[PDB]
Amino acid sequence: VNSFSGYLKLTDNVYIKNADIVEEAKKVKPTVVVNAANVYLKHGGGVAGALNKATNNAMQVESDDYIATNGPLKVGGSCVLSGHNLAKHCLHVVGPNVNKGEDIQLLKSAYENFNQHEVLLAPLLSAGIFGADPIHSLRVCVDTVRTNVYLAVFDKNLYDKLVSSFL
Ligand SMILES: O=C(O)Cc1noc2ccccc12
Repeated sequence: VNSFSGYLKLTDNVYIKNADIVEEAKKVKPTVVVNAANVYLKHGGGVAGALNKATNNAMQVESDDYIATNGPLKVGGSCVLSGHNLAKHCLHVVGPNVNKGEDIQLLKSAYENFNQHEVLLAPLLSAGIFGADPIHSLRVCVDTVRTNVYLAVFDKNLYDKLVSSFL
């Protein structure tokens, strides 16, 4: 038994809810929140801009130190940093950005990072401002992630569409 409430169960391990991921993290304080990061950890908008704003820019300060030491992530890769006031940890995961012409096949690699964590609160990777088809992102999530994932869909009509079209 964990602290997540109100989710629709899609599979043995994947759950979904229409939610603002910033408000859900603040309420639950999960072990792991996933950020929809870019390779530079520049948290300007979408999930990253919203998560970073909720940390009063502390996420960006920590991220800039990480990049100054390590250089950029890979598309499909991740790093674990502080969750600040939102979570114990933040798993910054880079899905491909369709708008940058990045290979959609890297979405599966991105979701494989979730398997290193028993339970996660997450967005649909490459959805929203990343430009991928969110229905595809949910299919890759279900077919890739084996650990327990609680998905936060920001858009209502998208949430209702994801549910109603789920195989
Ligand atoms: O609903 C999401 O979580 C991201 C998203 N994916 O696609 C959308 C379209 C409009 C607004 C938001 C979105």
